Amino acid sequence: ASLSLAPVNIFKAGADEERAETARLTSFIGAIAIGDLVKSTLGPKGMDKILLSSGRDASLMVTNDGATILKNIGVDNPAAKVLVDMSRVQDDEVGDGTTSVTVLAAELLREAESLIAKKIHPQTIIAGWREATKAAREALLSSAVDHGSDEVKFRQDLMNIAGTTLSSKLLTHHKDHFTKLAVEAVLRLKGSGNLEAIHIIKKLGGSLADSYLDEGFLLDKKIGVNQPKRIENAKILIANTGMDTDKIKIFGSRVRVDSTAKVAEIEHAEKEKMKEKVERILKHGINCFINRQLIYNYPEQLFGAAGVMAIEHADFAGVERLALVTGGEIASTFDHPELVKLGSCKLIEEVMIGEDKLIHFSGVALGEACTIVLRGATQQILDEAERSLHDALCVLAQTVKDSRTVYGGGCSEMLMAHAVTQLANRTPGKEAVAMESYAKALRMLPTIIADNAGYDSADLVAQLRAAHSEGNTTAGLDMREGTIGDMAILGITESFQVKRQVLLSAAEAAEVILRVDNIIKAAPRKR
Amino acid sequence: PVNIFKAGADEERAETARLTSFIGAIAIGDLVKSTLGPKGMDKILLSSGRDASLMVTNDGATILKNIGVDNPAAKVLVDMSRVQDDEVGDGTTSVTVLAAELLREAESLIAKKIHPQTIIAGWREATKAAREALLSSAVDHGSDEVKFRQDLMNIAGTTLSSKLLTHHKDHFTKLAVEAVLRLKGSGNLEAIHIIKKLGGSLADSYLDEGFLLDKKIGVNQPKRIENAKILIANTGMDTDKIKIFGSRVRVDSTAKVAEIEHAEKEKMKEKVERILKHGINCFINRQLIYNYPEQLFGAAGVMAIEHADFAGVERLALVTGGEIASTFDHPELVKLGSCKLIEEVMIGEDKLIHFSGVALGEACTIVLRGATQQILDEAERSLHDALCVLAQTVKDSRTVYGGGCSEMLMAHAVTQLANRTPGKEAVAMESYAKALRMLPTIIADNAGYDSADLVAQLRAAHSEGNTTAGLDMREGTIGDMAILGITESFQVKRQVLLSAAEAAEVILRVDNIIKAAPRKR
Amino acid sequence: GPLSVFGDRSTGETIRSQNVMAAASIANIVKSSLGPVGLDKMLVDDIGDVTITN
Amino acid sequence: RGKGAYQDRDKPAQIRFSNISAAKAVADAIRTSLGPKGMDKM
Amino acid sequence: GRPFLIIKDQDRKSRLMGLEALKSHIMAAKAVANTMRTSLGPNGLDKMMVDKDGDVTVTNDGATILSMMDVDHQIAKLMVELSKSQDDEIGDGTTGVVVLAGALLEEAEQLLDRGIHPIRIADGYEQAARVAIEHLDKISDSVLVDIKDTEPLIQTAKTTLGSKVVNSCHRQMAEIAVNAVLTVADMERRDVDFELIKVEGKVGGRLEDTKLIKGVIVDKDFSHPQMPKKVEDAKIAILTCPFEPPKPKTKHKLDVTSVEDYKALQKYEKEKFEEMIQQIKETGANLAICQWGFDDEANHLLLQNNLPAVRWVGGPEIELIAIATGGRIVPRFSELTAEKLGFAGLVQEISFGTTKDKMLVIEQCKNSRAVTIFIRGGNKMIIEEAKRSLHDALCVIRNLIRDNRVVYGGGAAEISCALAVSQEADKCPTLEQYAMRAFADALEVIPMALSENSGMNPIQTMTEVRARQVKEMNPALGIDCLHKGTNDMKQQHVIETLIGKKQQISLATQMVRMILKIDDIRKP
Repeated sequence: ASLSLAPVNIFKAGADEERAETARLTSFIGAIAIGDLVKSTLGPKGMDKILLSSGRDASLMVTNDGATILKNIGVDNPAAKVLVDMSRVQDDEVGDGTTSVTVLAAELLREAESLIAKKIHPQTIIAGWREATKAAREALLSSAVDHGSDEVKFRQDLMNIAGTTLSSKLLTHHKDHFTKLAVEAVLRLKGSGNLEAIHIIKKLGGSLADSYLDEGFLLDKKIGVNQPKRIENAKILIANTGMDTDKIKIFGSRVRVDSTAKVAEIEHAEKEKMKEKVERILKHGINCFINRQLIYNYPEQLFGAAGVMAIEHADFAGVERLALVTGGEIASTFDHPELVKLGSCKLIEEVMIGEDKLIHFSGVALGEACTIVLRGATQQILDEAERSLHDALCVLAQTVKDSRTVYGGGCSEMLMAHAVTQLANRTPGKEAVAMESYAKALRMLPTIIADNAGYDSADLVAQLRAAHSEGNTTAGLDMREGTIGDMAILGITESFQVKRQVLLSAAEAAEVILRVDNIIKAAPRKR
Repeated sequence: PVNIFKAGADEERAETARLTSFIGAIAIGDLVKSTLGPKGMDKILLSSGRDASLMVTNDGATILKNIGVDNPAAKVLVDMSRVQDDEVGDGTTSVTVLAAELLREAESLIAKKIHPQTIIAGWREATKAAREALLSSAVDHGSDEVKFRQDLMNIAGTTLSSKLLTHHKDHFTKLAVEAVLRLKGSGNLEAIHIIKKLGGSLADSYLDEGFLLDKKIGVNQPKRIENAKILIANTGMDTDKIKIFGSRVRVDSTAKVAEIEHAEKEKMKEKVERILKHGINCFINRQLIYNYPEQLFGAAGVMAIEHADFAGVERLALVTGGEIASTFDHPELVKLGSCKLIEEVMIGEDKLIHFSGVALGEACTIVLRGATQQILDEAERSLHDALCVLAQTVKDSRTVYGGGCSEMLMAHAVTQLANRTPGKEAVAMESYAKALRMLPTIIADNAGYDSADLVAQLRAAHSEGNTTAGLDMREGTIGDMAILGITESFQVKRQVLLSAAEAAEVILRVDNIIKAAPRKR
Repeated sequence: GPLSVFGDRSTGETIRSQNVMAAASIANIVKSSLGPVGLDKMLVDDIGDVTITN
Repeated sequence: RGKGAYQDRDKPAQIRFSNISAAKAVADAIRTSLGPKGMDKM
Repeated sequence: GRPFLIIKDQDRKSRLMGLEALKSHIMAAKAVANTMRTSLGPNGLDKMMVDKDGDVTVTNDGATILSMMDVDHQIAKLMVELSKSQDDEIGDGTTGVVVLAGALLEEAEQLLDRGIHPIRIADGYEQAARVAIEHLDKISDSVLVDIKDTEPLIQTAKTTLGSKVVNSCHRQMAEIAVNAVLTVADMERRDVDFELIKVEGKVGGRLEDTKLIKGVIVDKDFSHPQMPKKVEDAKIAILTCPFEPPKPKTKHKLDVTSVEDYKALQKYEKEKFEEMIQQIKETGANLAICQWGFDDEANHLLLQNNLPAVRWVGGPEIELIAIATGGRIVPRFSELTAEKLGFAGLVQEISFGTTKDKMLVIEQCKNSRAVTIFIRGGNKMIIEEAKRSLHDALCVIRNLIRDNRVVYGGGAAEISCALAVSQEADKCPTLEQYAMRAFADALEVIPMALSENSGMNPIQTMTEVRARQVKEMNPALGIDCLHKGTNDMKQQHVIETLIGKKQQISLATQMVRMILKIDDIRKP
C-alpha cells in the first residue's frame, strides 16, 4: 500500500511529497546533473569551468577541482546537497580526487537507476556492493607498496606525485617549475601539520615562472622612524602585551584630587612606569622585538631612544611562524632577562618588490615555516594557483604521513575491477549481476579519462582489460599520448591511502543515498 | 550572436534537442508498455475541456490519437501509430515500444561520441538480413480448409489476449471467423455492421442469421412478409418535384390551379403505377417520402422503407440480390432483392426490422448488447481491429510465430551477422539485436516473471537451433506454440518491423528542433 | 469527499428544521389576513406602483 | 524465494486505490435511497 | 425568523460533525500511516526530507521525520507528539507504533461502516491491549546480564542496528556502547544520565573509527601554542575564577589620592600575579582547568613555569572534566591544596591532520565516570545519523539495565500476540469479538508490512510462518530478518526490548481510544 494525497490535504502551503518512482527520478536527475556538471572535468586531461555569481560585483574565480564549484552553486534536491557534502568532506580530507569521487558516485547511481529499472531489491545491491568493496579494499591494500627507505627514490616519488596532482589542475602547464620547489616546502615540515605554517604571497603581474619559494622568511608590516633602516644578526623576542594605554586590571579606579599639579606628577609617574617597563623588557638585551599587540607612540619613542628594531602589532599566525623559525618565545613578563630564549636570524632588511615592500629575513635559525611568492597575469590565476597548490601540499603532507602508495590512476582501478570480476565468476545468484554492474561502474572511470583526453575509448579499455587480465599489472594508459605504457617507468605513482579513503567514502555515500524510499518537502518557510 | 527569431520562436541546435525528443519518446513508451501481452491493463483518457468526455482503450492507437504535444518527435510517432493502425490493427503498441527501445539504444550509443551514419548503415543491413531471414521462415497454409481454419483460430485467439474480450475468447474469436467467411473472398471492409446496444452481457451477444434495419416504416406498412420480392429506389417520392425550374404558374383563375393539383396527384399515381408494374412485395427508399405516396403505397399494401443510409443501401444491395434503381420503365432490366421473411424485432429498447433467411449473406451485422457505453466503444474498436487482422490474414495466407519466436529468430540472425561483422556496427547491431530482445522481455514484464532467466533460456534455445521455441504465457515456461497454437500474420509482423525501421531511420537523422512562434489561442 | 464538488450539501433534522424556517416565516407575514376580519398590507413596486391587497 | 522483480512501480496502486476509494465515497453518499422505509433525496 | 448573528462571526465559521468527521479522521490517519510504512523495525529503508531552512536529514528514527514536518491537520500533529513520546521512552519502533495505530484505525473505519458506537471499539481495543501486553510479559525471557558477560548485549545492539545504516560495521558499536554504559552506569540506583557522555562526531574518516574513549575530549588548544604539546600522567586543578586581580561584584570607585598610591597599585598588581603563580605552583598539579580565560601574563609565566593549563572552558565540559578526574571544585586559591587535585592518566593534542581544528583528549589510568564517544563518517548527515542511532542504542541499554528487558522481536511477537488475542477473543459473547478480532488483525499488520519492506512474497510468508509457529509453540519462529532462511529465531536471535513493544502497544491503544471520541469538529 502507498497513498498519502487522495484523502485530504495533510499539508500546508508549499508542502508536498512523492512516494513512487517519481522520487527516485527526481533524485537521479539531480545526481546525473551533478555528474555531468563534474564529469566534464575529471582526469589529468580534465577540463575547467567558470563560476559566476548572481549580481553583487559578479564574483569571478577560476577552478578545476569541483569542491568550490559544489560549494558555490545552489543545489536543490536533497540528494544534490548530500553529494556536495560528500565532496566537501573528501575535499577537507586530502583533495585532488574530489571530482573523482563525485563522478564515481554519480556513475554508480546511473547503473543503480538502470538496475532498479530492472526491478531489483535495493538491499541486495547494498549487500553486494558492501562485500565487493570489502574484497576490493583487501586487494588494493595487498597492492599497496611502502617506500621511504632511502632519499633519492622517495624524493623522486614525491616529485612524481606532485606533478601528477598538477596534471589534474592547470598547474600542469608549468608543473616542473612547481614540482621540485613544492618538494622542498614539504621537507621543511619535519613532522607536523598545520599548512598555515606555510605562507603564500600574491602580487598581480610577474609570471608563473617568476613565482618562487623564498630562501628564508618574509613579513609584511611597517616600521617606525626612530627605528633603524638596516639590521643584521638580530636577536628576537616575541610579545603579546598591552602597551597602548597601560589599562590597569582593576576597573573602578579614578583620580580624586583638586590641584592640576598632582595631575602632572601622576602623568610623569605613568610615563616613568612605562619607561621602567621598557627597561624590564630591554634588560633581556635582545636585538630585535615583536609584540602581538599595538606598539604605542610612547613605547615607540622609548624604543627609538634605545634605537633598536621593534616590530608592531601582528597576528597569531605570524608570531607562531616567527617563533618556529627563530626559536624565541611570546613573552608577556619581563622580570627574567636571562630565563628566556631569543629568536635568531642573520639578516633583516626590506626589499622593494616591484610596487611593494617586503622585508627579507635570511639566515633564520630554523627553516621550518616558509613564504611562497606568487605572481600572475590575472588575480583569478593567483586564486586558482593558491587553491591547487594548497591541494598539492595537502596530498604531499598526507603521503609524508604514510608512505603506502599504489600504481597510477585507473591501473589500480582496473586491477580492482579484475578482482571484482573474478569474484563475479565466484558470485552466484542475483547479487552477481548487481556486483558486476558495480564492476563495470568502476571500469567506467578510465573511459571518462580517455574521453577527457580526446582519444578513442573502447579500444583502449578493451586492450587494457586484456593487458591486466594477463598479469601485466604495471601497464596502463600513457600520460604523454593516447597509447598504453607502464607508468613505473613513465613515473605515475598513486597515493594508496587517499584513494582507498575515496573508495570507502564513495561506497558509503552511494549506499546511504540508495537506501532512500521517500522525499517529503516541508513548507518553503513563507516569507 | 544576434536574436533572429520571433517572440515565441525557439531553436535548440545542441544535444538538448535530442534530449527533449528522447524524454518525450520515453514518456510515450512507458505509457503504452502496460498495454501489451496477455497481461495488459487498460487506461483512461480523461477530458476537461471536451465537456467531460472519457474513453477507455487498450490499443494505444486511440491513446496517441487523443494526446497532443509540443515536442514534434512525439507527434511523429503518433502519426506512425496512425499509419500502423491504418494498415492492419494491433502492433502500434509493439512498434511504438520498439521505437522507444531503439531510441534508448541510440542514447547509449551517442553516449560514446559516434557519428550516427555508422548506426544508420548498420541498421539498414541488419534490417535487410532480418527481413530475409523472416521471409525464409515464413510458414504458409491455406492448402487445406481445416489447417487454414485452425490457423485463423490461433491468430484470433492470440490477438484477443492483447485486449479485454479474452474472457469469452471461445465465444468471440471463432464467431469473428465466420464473419470473414461471409466476405466470400471480397476485399470489402465496409460490409460488417457494428451495433452497440447497452444492457445485457458480452456473452448475450450473437451473430444473427440475416440482416437488420433501424429505420422508421411508412404510415401503413405490413409488419411481416414472406418470400419478399425486394426493390431499392432513390428518387423524389416527396411530391416528386419536376426538377425543371424557371417555369412558373401564371394564370387568371383558380380552376386551372385545381386542375393542376389534380394532374400532379395523377402524375404521382402514374409514377407509383410505373414502379408497381415491375411487381414487388417489398420496397426500399433510401430517403424520405410524402403522405400521398404513402397512401398510394398503402393502397398497394406493400412494404415501403424510408430514409435509409447510402453505405447501408450499398451493403443491402450486395446482400439481398438487388441493386438500387431510379427509373422504372424496365420491369425486365433489373435484378430484384430476395429474402425469406422480413419481420419485427425489439432489441434493447430500440426497434429493428429483421431479415431472416436472406438469399445471400455477404455483409455482416454484429450486435453488441454490452453493459456500458465505454465498454461497448472499446469492444467495437477491438472487433474492428480483429476483423481487420482476419481480413489481412485471409488476404495473404503466409503466417509467422509469435511469443518472441520469430523475434528471437531475427535476434539470433542479427547476432550471428554482427559476430561476422567488424567495426562498431557489429556491437551496435548486437545492441540492435539486444534492442529486439527487449520486446519479448517487456511482455514477460507484463507477466512479471523471472526475466533474465527466460531471456537466457530463449537465447540458448535459438542458438541450439530450436526454431519453434517460444514463451508459455499460461504458466511462465518455455514451449512450442505448434503444440500451443500461437500463430500470427506474416504481413503484420513484417510491416511492423519495416515501419519501425524506417521510423528509426527518420528520427535518428535529426539535428535541430525549431518550434515556430505560436500564432495565438 | 463524496464527489459532489462545485456545490453545497446539507442533511439532518437541521435542514428539516430549516425546512420549517422559511415555511413558518411566510406564515407571519400573512398573519393578519384571516377569514372574516383582517387587515390589509401595503406593497410598493420598484417602479413605485401603489397597491393594496387583503 | 530469491531476489527478483522488486515491483518498483506502485503508481498504479495509487490510481487504483484512489478510484476505489472514490467509489466507496459515492456509494456511501446515496446509501439512504432505497427501502420500503427508505428515505429520498431532493 | 431571519437568520441573525448568534455566534461571533459566523461568516468565516466552519463546522463538521457526525460520521463524516470520523471519515475525515480515518482518511487522514490512514494516509499518514501509509506514508510512514517503509522503515519497519529490523529491516527497512530511510526517508529523506528537507525542512523550511533547507537542511537535509534522513533516518528511520521516525520521530525526527514527523517532528520536522510542517503538517496541516491536527491528528497528524497528535501523531508527531505520540512519536516523540515513544522515542523519548524507548527509541525503537518510532514507526512501528504509528503503523500499528494506523492499522487499528483501519479496523475502526471498517467496523464503523457497520454501524456501531465508537465506545464499543475503544473498549475492545483496551481489552485486547490488556491481553496482548499480559501475554507479551508471559513470553519474554529474563536475561542474566553481569559485568563480565557482554555477548547477549552485543547481539542485542547488533540486531537493534538493523535497518539503521550503522549496521555497516554492526559489531564494534555494540562493544563500545556496552563498555560506555558499564563505565558510566550508577548500578545501585540503576541510573544512567546521558548528560555524562559527550556524544561527538567529526566528518571524514570511516565508520570503523567509531570508538569509545574512556575519558574526556576537549576542543581548545594551548594558551601558548609554542608550549610543549603532550603530557603523560598528570595532576589537574579546576579553578572557577580567572587570573585577573580580585575585583568585587559591587560597583567600586578606588580613589588614587597620591602618586605613591599609583606605585602601590602598580606593584600590587604584579605582586598578586606572581602570588597566584606561586600558589598554583606549590600545589604541584600539572594542569589547571579554568572557565573564564585570563591574561597573557599568566600565559608567559606558565611558559616559564612549564605548567599546562587551558581557558574559556565551558560549564558542562568543566563539570565533566571534574567528574572524570575524581577531584573536587576549587573556586579560588584559598581552597587550593594538593588534596582535592585530580590525577590525569594522559593528555595529548591532536589536530586531525589536514584540519585546522585543535582538540585535547584526556584518557585516565585510574577509574573514570564520564566517557566520550567520537564519530567519523561521510558528512554531517552521516554524523547526525550515527549520533541519533547510538543515542537510541544507549536508551536501549539503559532500559536493559534490568533483566527480562528482552523478548524475541523481528515481528514474531506480533504473531504470538495476535494468536493470543484471537484465542481469548473467540471465547467471548458478541458485540466484542469484532473489535478484538480487529485488534488481532492490527497485530499481524506488522509482519505483513515487514515482509513487504523486505520485498518477500508477503501473504504466503505470513501463512507459512504462522502455521509453523502454531503447530509447535515457541516465541522464536519469526519471518526472515536476515532473509537467509532459518526462520527459527533461536538461531538468528533478534534480541530487542520488551518494554519498547509494550509501550508501543499501550501508546497506540490509548491514542486510538482517544481519537475515536472526537466526533464533532469546529474550524474557522
